[PDB]
Amino acid sequence: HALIKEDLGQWPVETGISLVNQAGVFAVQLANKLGIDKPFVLDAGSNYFT
Amino acid sequence: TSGSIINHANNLNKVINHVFADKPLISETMLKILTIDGTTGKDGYRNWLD
Amino acid sequence: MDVLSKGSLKELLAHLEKTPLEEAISYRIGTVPYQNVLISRNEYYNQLYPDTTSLIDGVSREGQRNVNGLIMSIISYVVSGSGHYIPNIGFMLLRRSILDILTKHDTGLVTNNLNYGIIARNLTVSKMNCEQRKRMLICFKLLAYKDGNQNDYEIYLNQNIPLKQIAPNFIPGDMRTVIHNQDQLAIVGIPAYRLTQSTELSIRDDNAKSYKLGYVDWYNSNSFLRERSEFNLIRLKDRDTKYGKLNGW
Amino acid sequence: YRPRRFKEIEHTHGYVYRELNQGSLLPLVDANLKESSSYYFKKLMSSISNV
Repeated sequence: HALIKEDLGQWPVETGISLVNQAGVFAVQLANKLGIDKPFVLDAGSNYFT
Repeated sequence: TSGSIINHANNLNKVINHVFADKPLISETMLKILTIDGTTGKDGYRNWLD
Repeated sequence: MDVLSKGSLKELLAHLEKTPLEEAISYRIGTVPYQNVLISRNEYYNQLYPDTTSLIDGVSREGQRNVNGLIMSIISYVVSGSGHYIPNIGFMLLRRSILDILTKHDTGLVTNNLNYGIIARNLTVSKMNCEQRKRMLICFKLLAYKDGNQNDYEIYLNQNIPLKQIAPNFIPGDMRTVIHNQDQLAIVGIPAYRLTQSTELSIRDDNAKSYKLGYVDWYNSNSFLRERSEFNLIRLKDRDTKYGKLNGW
Repeated sequence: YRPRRFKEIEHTHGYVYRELNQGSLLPLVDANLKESSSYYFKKLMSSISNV
């Protein structure tokens, strides 16, 4: 048996309060992890071999 | 097969110097043409190879 | 020369807005439009070179006084750079812009009975090139929308398959269509190929090369306008802007 | 001002990152007309008086 797992981390969620407000806080941290918070242009063209 | 046009032309000029080392005039003359051609950039390098 | 250098629909339509109708009239007598003549081309032949004169030329020609002649002289100006001789037109018409003549009801000209097939034969369409034919179809479309004969424009296009394929796509009343057009309508311009000073055989070809070589001289003259080097010296009205709009539209 | 000459590469393959949106200054000015006007009048007058 084998499987492929995508690990985006663990984010605690508190009940009794609005979920969307907590999502916004975690959204900026998620963008920081993926490196997409600041304006960027992808250069992966040279990442190849023959 | 692989690499960029700028990399393609620059390494070819180094090989020309190695192959025709007994005749240094060949490397100098080809570099003169590329210096004029290479100001435009990648388009000029394509013009040099043409 | 200036009209033949317009590449985009926006530039051509803007030029027709500024240019008064008097530039379409020639004031020179010219000769009869359709006539078989013997001309001198000494660079190629010693014998005189036969040719047939036509309305689409860089020289003045005699034109009929009616509204048909006035429309034809406008089209000949756009596609060839020179108009026709229509005597004694009122000063009111001569001061109006070419676009106003083709797309406004204020002028007293009546164009409702215009036949597009007859005009296309008189301004010989089998002799025009692709860019010249595209310019003619622009003039026909402007007349159709002002007159309401948009169906007559479509029937004419359906009778000629090649014209329908190359017909410019725009709405004469919406500016957004004009901006989106990617058609190229430049008869004269900077030539990628090598252009020499030799003469040409046909009257149309020799006259066109005169405009082509003249534009190159005009390109390098001080009258030419260089945007990349003198953009701050231009008046705000004539400066290139994205929000530039034709009157109305 | 003298025009700037970019290189021929920058004209053909030049790209910039600009926001190109202008937010209105009215919300601050309308709410505080006295404070905003006094700030700009003082700043301008500190320079015109030095002519």
